[PDB]
Amino acid sequence: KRDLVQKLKILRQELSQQQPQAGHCRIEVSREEIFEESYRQVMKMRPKDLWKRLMIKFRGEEGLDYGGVAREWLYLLSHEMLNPYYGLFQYSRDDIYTLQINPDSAVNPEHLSYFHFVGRIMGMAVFHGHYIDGGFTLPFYKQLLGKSITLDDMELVDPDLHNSLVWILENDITGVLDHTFCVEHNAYGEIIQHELKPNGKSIPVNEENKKEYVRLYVNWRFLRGIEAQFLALQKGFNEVIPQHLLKTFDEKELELIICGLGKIDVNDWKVNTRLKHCTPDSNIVKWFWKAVEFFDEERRARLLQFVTGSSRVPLQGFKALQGAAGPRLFTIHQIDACTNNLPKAHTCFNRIDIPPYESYEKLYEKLLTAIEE
Ligand SMILES: CCOC(=O)c1c(C)[nH]c(C(=O)N(CC)Cc2ccc3c(c2)OCO3)c1C
Repeated sequence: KRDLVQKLKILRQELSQQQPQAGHCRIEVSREEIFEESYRQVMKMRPKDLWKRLMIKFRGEEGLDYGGVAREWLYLLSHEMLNPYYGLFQYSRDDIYTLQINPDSAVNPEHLSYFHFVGRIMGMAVFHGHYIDGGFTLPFYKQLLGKSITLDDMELVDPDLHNSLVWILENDITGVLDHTFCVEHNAYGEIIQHELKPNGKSIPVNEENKKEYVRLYVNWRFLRGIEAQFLALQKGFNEVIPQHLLKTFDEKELELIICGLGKIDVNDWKVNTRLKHCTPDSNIVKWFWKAVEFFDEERRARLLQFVTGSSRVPLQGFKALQGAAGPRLFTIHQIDACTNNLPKAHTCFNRIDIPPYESYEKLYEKLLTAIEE
């Protein structure tokens, strides 16, 4: 933990130097067209403009203070640009929670400029210390942060290919594997023969060159069909965050930064929760924590996402939980409502509204029904 905290202090220090002393990054956009209007304004700016202090205004709105409006625009846009509606990203069919690049994004001919823009925004979130659980896989984040893709990463991407490549590396393939440095794949009904390296079609894979074959294969498979999109996103990102500044961080550290604590702890959660219209020793609070304690990691993540908008636990735990404006502890609010209603969430204030359920079993079932699907 200490090593990571120190690297993050060094990173923040180096990034503050990149920020010009004078000038501002001025953005004026409507909330209703946040994506498109931010796209137009950010893409007219040079990379050096993106490092300047943010001066943001929402169209037709006065705003309380610039710092707060900048925090709100960056949070809202970073989440909005991930919406499948804009044609850049989509949820995996196999893994319903995983966000990935849409391989058919080219239906919008300007798609590359849009991915460049998203990269700039992800860079700007890093620059202003925002930790966003976008939903991408860890190897997606590692590629963006300049880390090499490993054969280990292929396990979940393509399990059969992973076993085959591990087999190539670990065993003598001579006279069993009959392959060359050319891979074939079916893209949109046509078989593409792709050479991993020059003259690939005429180079057989053998004991001497199999390590290079597996490395090139892993790189190609990982970005297959999304090469241009990923390159535009990386280019936008590297215009805000220099690659050299991240070389110090290892894979494990990157995982903790983007996804937060590896487990949702019910003890840390309950001692950092605010109570409204219920007391510490009440039945409703006792039954709520008894349900959360029974909940497994999956159910606790569903509960945290339901109440806060994210299943990411900050590295400092629940005492560091944040809402819309800034710091907002998780809140249990006992409401005066019909006990057949499900619990209601207000993700802005990390708050859950609970009717006065008559028994633990009733609270348990209603909470489970509310966090389903
Ligand atoms: C190595 C040190 O890393 C950092 O300092 C650091 C900070 C401050 N934030 C981030 C981070 O959260 N992401 C990385 C791009 C994820 C992310 C951001 C914006 C997004 C998004 C996902 O989905 C859409 O908008 C990192 C890694």
